[PDB]
Amino acid sequence: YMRALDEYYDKHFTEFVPLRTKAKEILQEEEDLAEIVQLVGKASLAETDKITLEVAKLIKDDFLQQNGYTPYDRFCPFYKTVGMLSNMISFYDMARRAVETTAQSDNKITWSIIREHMGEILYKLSSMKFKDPVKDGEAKIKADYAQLLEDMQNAFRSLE
Amino acid sequence: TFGYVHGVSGPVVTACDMAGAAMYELVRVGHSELVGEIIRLEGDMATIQVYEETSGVSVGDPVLRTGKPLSVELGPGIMGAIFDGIQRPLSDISSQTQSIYIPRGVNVSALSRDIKWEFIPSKNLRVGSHITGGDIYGIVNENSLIKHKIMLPPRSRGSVTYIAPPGNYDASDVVLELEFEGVKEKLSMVQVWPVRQVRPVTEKLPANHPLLTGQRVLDALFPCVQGGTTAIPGAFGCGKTVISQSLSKYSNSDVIIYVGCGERGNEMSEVLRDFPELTMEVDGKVESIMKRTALVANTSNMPVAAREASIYTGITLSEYFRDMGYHVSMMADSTSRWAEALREISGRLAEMPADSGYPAYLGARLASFYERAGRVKCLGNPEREGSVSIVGAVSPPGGDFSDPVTSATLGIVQVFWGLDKKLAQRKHFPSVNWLISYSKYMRALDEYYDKHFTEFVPLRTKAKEILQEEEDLAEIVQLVGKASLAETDKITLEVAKLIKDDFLQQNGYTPYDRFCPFYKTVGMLSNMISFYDMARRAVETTAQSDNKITWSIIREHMGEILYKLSSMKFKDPVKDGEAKIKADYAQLLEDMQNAFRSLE
Amino acid sequence: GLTSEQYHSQVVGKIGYIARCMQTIDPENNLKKIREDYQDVLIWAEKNYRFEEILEASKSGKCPNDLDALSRRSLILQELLRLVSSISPFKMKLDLIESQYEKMKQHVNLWKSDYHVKLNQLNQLTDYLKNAAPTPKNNFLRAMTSVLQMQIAQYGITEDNEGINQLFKLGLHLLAMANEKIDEQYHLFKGYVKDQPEESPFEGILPAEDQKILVKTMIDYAMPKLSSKVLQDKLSALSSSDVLTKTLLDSIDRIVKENEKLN
Amino acid sequence: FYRLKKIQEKKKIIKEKSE
Amino acid sequence: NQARLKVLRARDDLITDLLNEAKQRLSKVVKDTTRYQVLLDGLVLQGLYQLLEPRMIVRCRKQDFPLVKAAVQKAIPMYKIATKKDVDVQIDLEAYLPEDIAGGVEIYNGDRKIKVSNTLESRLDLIAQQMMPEVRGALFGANANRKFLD
Amino acid sequence: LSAEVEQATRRQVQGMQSSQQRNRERVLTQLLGMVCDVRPQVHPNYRI
Amino acid sequence: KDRIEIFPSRMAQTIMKARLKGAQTGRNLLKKKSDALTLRFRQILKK
Amino acid sequence: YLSQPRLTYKTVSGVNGPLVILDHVKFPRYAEIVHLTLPDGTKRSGQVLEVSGSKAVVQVFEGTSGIDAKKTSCEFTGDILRTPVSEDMLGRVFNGSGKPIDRGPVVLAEDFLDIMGQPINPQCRIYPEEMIQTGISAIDGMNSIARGQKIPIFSAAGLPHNEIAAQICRQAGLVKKENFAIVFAAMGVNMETARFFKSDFEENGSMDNVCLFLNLANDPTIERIITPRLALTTAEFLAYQCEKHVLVILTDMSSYAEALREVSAAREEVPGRRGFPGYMYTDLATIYERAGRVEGRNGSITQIPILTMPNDDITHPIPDLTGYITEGQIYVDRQLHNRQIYPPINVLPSLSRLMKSAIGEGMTRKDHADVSNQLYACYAIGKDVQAMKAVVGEEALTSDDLLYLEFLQKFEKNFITQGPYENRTVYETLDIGWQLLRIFPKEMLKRIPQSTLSEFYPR
Repeated sequence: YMRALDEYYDKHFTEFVPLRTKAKEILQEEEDLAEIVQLVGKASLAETDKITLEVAKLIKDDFLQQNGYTPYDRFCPFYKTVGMLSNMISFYDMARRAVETTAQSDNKITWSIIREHMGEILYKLSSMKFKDPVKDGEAKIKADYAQLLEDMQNAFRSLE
Repeated sequence: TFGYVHGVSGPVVTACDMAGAAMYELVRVGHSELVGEIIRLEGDMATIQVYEETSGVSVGDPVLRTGKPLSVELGPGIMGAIFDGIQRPLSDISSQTQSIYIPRGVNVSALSRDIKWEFIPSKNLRVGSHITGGDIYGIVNENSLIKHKIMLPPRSRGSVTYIAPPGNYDASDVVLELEFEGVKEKLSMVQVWPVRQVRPVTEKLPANHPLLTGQRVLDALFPCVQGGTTAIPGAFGCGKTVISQSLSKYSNSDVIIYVGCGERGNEMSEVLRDFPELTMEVDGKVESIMKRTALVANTSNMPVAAREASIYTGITLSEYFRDMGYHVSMMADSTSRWAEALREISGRLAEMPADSGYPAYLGARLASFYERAGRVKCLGNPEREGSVSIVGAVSPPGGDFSDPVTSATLGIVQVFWGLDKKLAQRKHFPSVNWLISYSKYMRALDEYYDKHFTEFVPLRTKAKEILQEEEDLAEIVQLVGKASLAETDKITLEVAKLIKDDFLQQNGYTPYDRFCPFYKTVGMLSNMISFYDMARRAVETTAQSDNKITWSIIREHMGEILYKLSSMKFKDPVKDGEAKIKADYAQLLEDMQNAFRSLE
Repeated sequence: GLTSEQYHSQVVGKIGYIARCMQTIDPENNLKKIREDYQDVLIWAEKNYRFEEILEASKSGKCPNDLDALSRRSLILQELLRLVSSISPFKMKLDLIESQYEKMKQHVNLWKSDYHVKLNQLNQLTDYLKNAAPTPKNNFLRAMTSVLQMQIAQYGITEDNEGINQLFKLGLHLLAMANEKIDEQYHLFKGYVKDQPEESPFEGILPAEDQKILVKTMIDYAMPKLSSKVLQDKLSALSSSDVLTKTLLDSIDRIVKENEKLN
Repeated sequence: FYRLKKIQEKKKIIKEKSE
Repeated sequence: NQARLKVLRARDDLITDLLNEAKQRLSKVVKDTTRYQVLLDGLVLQGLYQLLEPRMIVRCRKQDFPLVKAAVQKAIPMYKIATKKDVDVQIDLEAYLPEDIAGGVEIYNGDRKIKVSNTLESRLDLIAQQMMPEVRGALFGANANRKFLD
Repeated sequence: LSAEVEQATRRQVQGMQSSQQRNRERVLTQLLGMVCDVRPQVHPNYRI
Repeated sequence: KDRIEIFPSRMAQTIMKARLKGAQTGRNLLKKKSDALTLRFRQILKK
Repeated sequence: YLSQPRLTYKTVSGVNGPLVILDHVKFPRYAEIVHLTLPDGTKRSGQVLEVSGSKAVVQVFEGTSGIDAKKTSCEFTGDILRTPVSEDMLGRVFNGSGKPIDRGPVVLAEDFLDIMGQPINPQCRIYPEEMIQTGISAIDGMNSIARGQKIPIFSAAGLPHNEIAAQICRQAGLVKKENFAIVFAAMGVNMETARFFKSDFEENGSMDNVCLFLNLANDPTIERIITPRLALTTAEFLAYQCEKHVLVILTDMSSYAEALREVSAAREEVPGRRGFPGYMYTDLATIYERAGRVEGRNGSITQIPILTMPNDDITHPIPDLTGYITEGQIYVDRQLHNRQIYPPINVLPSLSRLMKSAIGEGMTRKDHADVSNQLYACYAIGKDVQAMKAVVGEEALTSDDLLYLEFLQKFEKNFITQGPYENRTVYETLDIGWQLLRIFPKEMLKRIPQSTLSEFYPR
């Protein structure tokens, strides 16, 4: 039903379809990389592969993992879903941009540098799932996710 | 005479009023006369497996009772004919019906009864002369190539009461009459033989003569014998077409019978398009191989009984032309498809599924089919000797030789020419892998080689050992590289390459080595093994000296000799007669001896 | 192998076939040795036994019924009959026929013998010439094969005659040689003629008319290469010869060679 | 397959019994 | 697509008009007493031949009862001659066909569980549906693309 | 072009009507002639 | 021993086919690793 | 013509599953089409599955629910199922049994053809030769289809094999360096996908060529059995009589195999291999082999069966026998699908046996074969280099390995990845192939003869 739902998404959640496409691509890349990480080793991975693996862990553990017994995650509104996925994919794209652009350059950037610099950003992306629509209204959740995006952009601008 | 349809369900038609019907007999059901086989009897109720689609067959429809089981119709007109697995003359059905389909329940005679044949009776035969089954009582000039010898059927005998004078006769004309115990038999030029019954012969002699094909790899390393049994892998890029063409054009077989036995539509269309166009030079004239070839061609949508009986119709025609004194070469294009048809028939009959779904008798059927191949002292008075060489190909699933059909075929057959797609990609034609291939007729052909080609056997053994050594050294090359190889090992590798690229490899399109006479093949192998032996001798006998010889030294000194060895292929058997090619190879050997003597 | 009924039917048929072969090879009852050797099987053909009666005799064992021995003897007679028939126009002396019969009987295995192979080659040639249309290749083949048949009749196939071997080799090579290779055919025939010890290889063997056709064929191939009208008239005069001769071929060759030199 | 074939045979025999 | 379907609908309506005219013309053919008598004889005998039961009941329109009776009288002997089978043929005088039917008959067996409808409506429909290729070719011309008929 | 499609449809309908009118009489004559022509006959499989 | 001792079943057949493909992929990757190591090893030996 | 009246029977002896066993039938005909009226007037169709004595076991197309003895009538039409075929059924939507479902009129027959047809004579079939371009680069430039080939598509449940089928139907045509038609048969296709097919073909403007047969999942299964035969009878009429190159797309042959299994169980036959009929090979051959060029006729029938490989098992009887009967395969990959590549056609396991007959000078172009071979070789090397890079690391790779990785990425992004409505002429496909081959220098294109590189490599 994705093809039939394209019309609904491109009018109500215009930005969601590319986010879903990139999320599926990232998950498949992680599936392809885990076989190799476990068969041979983790040392030979490129920086972009590390971004893919760690963003896939982020998405799997804190976007595709939903405990339905909690007050905050019993039902996740689609605005919450699309906002969370937008933040995760924005982080993915921007981190890949950093590592690729600084490749073949003196001030090289690696996944370790990003993780060490902004452990707070990763923690906030992880806690994004805790927003409770009942008390954290739609406007509040959207504003918080926009603030997270702003913090991500600022921290990457400082890194760059 | 006539039964009636009492019930119909799928292809199974139950017919009443069939008291006298015989098991496995053939019947014509319906008003369109669909072919059917009696597979059961119960009182007057005969159960019939109808070959063709039974839609429209209604209760009360007449069932004509053919008084024979599935029997091929043997006689003049076989040569150049295209038959279904049931003996339906596709080339005549298409002409008479002017349609692209095979009409349901077509009843066209297998051999034309209107065409006239020039029949010359045996000069010795008269009125009262004693005649016996298998006796040739006349010859028909079917082609400029094949003289069709008209023979009495087996199980027939007596004293001749009328033998026709030489003249033009058709298959319906009575050409002979005989009497035995007062019973008078009138024999036309066409007989009929059950396909599933082995045609009798006075004796089944051992196979002791090669089935030459012209391909050096097949003729030399893995020889087949007239009356042999061979298997060929069936794949996309394997190159079975080279084997089929070589057997059809250049082999010493007097006759060729090609059995489709259930090929794809366009795959069979390719064969029907190509085989008529192939030509062979006989008596200096370029005749068509269809003057001596028959095609039992049927695609995968034909009646399953047609596909399953294709092998038997082909082998019965081949046995017929063996009994005439000829050497026939039957080629089942893929026995795997025949085995699938057999499994389908078993499933339709609801028989217990044996190993991996195949029937409980697949091995027995394959063995009994391949047992019909061989060289025989043909039945009949004129002392003859014929043979049937079955070259039936098989299709291993994904290259696995472990399925029931491939396993049974490899257990039964005595030769395996193991075509490989890997070598085809490497552009090594013919693509016989020359490592998985094998031939169990070497001990049978030892006598023939020792009589005509005394030196061939040691040459072949040495060539095979060279190739095995090269295969074993391929791993050592990986482990330690080429620089770590001894001089003897370098010689082995660089003569194994010579044999691979300049002896086994052969281009079927060139005018010079499209067909390689066995004398040429043995000459080339003799020169190659002579080079190998003298190089090895030089290396071994200079290992004790400080001026030790190396393969590099020999190559530098005798690049000319190596070039001549590579160019031995390019001798034309036609223009460069046997004498000239032999003399040139002897001169080459003289030059190698001179060069080695000077170097050593 | 064979059921008893069919085995004894084969025995009867083979006795009849041996009788027919004897009748065909020696209708005049001149091959006394052979007929004596085949007396035990020809006795059942001399008297008018019906198939049923002779079959009963074979079943009882009264008549020879060892189908392997009958096959061997029938083949010994059949190869001799083939030898006699392949040279049909050229009869063979009774002494020669009897000697070759003894040689065939002595042979261990006829179906692998050199005599059988030589007969197969001669039969190839005879069969081809039985229907081939008149052409230079076919005329050359007929001439060489007729000479070969004469040599076979006058010597026999049970020896290593160099003349017969040469004729076999050349005839088979010409037969296998392509139809259009006119030059190769003509030079093969010319080489054979030049290598025959006799000056007139085909004299008395072929009819005078076939001699004339053969010389006409040689002249036809010689003419188109000539340029001098005087030597062309000489060639035309030579074409009037009624017999082919080695010296006549040499004269034609010299005519064409002087024409070449004059060119 | 054996069980189903046996069941079919028994059904045929029962049908004959009823007929 | 709508235009293609509309022209096809127009063609189908023309065919339906032709078949309605055929119905209305058969309803006038029935009024020819001699021709309708011959037709009724044919239809009754045809139903008898299709059915082949020992006992038969012919159902027909009330106004057609005389003719049908005559037909039966003519069919009983011919049938006996053609099949060699003794036959009884009654005419249902208690339940006739609807008066608005064009004509024809309906032959039931003794127990009425097998019926053969030889009414002019059914016969015309059965003939026309098989004729449709010929009617198409004649009314709207043959297909220039169709080169082979087999 | 939509009006062109409509006009083409109308032209096709008129052509069909004319081609019908041309052969309608013979079509109907043949159809009714073969409807009236009965030819009663028993089933071919009937045997006595 | 000879067999993994998974009870015959279509699920078991699928699991074993997946395991065979995974083992073959791991073998090929380790063979490529060995090829790279051997190439560098022979380069260092020549050096 | 059948002039005799139809016989109607109230002698229903029994009802069992989908079967109505009637008794006292006059010379029952096997496979007869029979129209039965229920007690309440509902009309249904049926086919005489089996015949015995005076009995007749009628498999009803619809269910037997509501059918009863003593009141259900059953009129035997006296003839087997014959379909009305014409050229006007090109641009129409029919259900499984041939009844139009586009609100158009019933087919005004040009002929009445038996659906089972007859086997094309092997001696009359001709080698397919020229090419039918589907507009899809992944199969035009690497698995091209000859005029007369039978090349199935293999996929699993959930992959876009139906979307690829619709794309091929919308774009299929002759190379073009009005004699083409498409006969789309959909079997066991849920309502959503049937509506997708119908609306797509209607909207995209290709309906003038397409005859569409839709057998929904909840439509009778015997209708599913007779759907491919209707489609191929129409294809044979259009190709071998109207002389136009037909392309038959038979969707979800797995659903057809399921219907075949259901009918076999209805006949009370024992299951064969993996639960399917033993004669499934013959039935699939009967369907597929109604294809190919023929002697003396300018039309043809190409076939593209589509299969849902159950459990992604290539050894399953349906894909196995289809590969045994057909002449190629186009693999729809779950990995490419997950990576969001469309069409997710994997070109390594896919194959087209008769590609060589469908390419070359005068058919597609001089360089088609060489470009295809080089593209396949470079793609395989690129996959190998990805596997190597995964072990050695990006730095350890040589320049040629980087070139191969770049070609792999740009090949999956430009050649394979196409988009549903991107129709590429085979010349466009070859131009893209050359754009991708110009990543490497002339020397690494070892599978392209220099005669071709000197002409097409530059620019």
